[PDB]
Formats: sequence, C-alpha cells, structure tokens
Amino acid sequence: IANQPVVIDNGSGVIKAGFAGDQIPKYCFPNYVGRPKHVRVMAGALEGDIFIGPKAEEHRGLLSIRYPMEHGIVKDWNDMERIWQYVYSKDQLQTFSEEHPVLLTEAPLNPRKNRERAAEVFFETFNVPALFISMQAVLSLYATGRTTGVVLDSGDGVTHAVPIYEGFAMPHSIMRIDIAGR
Amino acid sequence: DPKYADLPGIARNEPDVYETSDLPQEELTSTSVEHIIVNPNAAYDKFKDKRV
Ligand SMILES: Nc1ncnc2c1ncn2[C@@H]1O[C@H](COP(=O)(O)OP(=O)(O)O)[C@@H](O)[C@H]1O
Repeated sequence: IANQPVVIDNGSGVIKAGFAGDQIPKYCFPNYVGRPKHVRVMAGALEGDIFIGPKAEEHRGLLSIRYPMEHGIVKDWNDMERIWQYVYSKDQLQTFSEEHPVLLTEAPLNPRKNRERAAEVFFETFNVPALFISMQAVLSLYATGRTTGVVLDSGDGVTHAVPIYEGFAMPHSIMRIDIAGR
Repeated sequence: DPKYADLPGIARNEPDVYETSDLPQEELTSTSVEHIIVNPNAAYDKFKDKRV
C-alpha cells in the first residue's frame, strides 16, 4: 500500500517502532505491561489504568508493571495488541493498520505458534494489507552494511549469535539463548 | 412614682441606679508556608466536568 511502511523493532527489554527512511525508531518505549495498583476514588483518577509510557515512568509506584515478552516471547498477547493500539493511538501512529504497510522483525529459533498468533492479530484484529514478519540479525547487517557477519543481540530475555552470510544466515549454525539482564 | 406617693414608708431623692464610670491569623503570612486560597467556584466548575 502507498503509505510509509511501519518498522517494528521487537526489542525484548526495550521494544521500539517506526517507519521507513528514518534512522531512529519514530516511537520508543520499552516492552512491558503496566497494570494498576489502587482503586479510583477522586474524580480526576484516570481509567483504563493499564497505562504505558509517561504515566508508567511517571507513576512507577502506582502501576503494577509486568512483562509479556518472557524469554523473548510475548505472553500478554491481547495486552501487546493493545500496546500496539497505544502505538496506533494519537501518541505514536495516529493511523490504522489498514493504512500503512507494516514490517515485523524476529529473533532466531522462534516457535511457529507465536508467528501464527501474531499473524492472526495482524490480519484479523489489525488489518494491515502489506506486512511480513522478518528477522532482526540481518537488519543489523543492513545497518552495518556487512555480509558475512555474526550478530549478537543483547536484550533482557534473549541472547543469540547469528552467523550470517550476505544477509542469509545458515538457519542451523545459529545459536539462541533466552536470557539476559532481566 | 404614683405608688411612691401612695405609701408613707417611702424615702425620697433616690437615684435608684448608681453605676460606676464608663469609657470606650498572623501566621497566614508566615514565610515558610505555601499558603493557598481557592476561589472554589472556579475550581469547582473546572473539576465539575470530571464525570467520574
Ligand atoms: N546502557 C545499557 N547498559 C547495559 N544494558 C543495557 C543498556 N541499555 C539497554 N540494556 C539492556 O538491553 C535491554 C533492551 O532490550 P532489547 O535489546 O531491546 O531486546 P532485543 O535484544 O530483543 O532488542 C534492556 O532490558 C537492558 O537490560
């Protein structure tokens, strides 16, 4: 579709998102689910209460923040969809799924089920007409411009050494461990 | 007065009433407090819109 394609930097600890042409992801806020911790009393107390971003970092001590991307795998699927709606909101995208092309990224050794469930979101809830789920290591090779490189991610719940060849890694020589700084 | 004339056992020249002489907060300004006023009408109509 003739719109700027969405780039989704699926960071484990710090997820990011953006578009084409740009060098820094247009909208950045980590991967987490900040559920509330109290009950509204005064008129002025916000609602929905599962807030992300400014309210999260702002009211850290008031939001029971959890993390869906456990072992580099999202567990709060529906909540991550709503986090994408948070991105779809006036804050970050201000558009629709059906409008911009989207590009999803991935780590090596990922279960098919996650990709399938994501596609269900992407084409049923969200309805992007131009989308595919790519990798992440080859994208870092695009950044470096290198061809025969070993990519080592460093997140929160994922660590993988990806020996790539011209942007096409041996999908067997790659190793992956789902643990980091968390 | 007429009764004063009526009975004999009544003294006179009596100014019956004899009286004596007769003649005729700070910490809201305390420096360390951030003392605020409200004007409840404005803030009330302001927060009034919060349909919660
Ligand atoms: N300056 C830093 N020093 C050390 N660790 C960092 C620094 N910045 C980010 N990290 C780690 O990287 C993680 C970000 O996750 P991320 O790298 O986005 O996942 P992915 O590897 O999937 O992209 C954070 O959880 C944090 O622990």
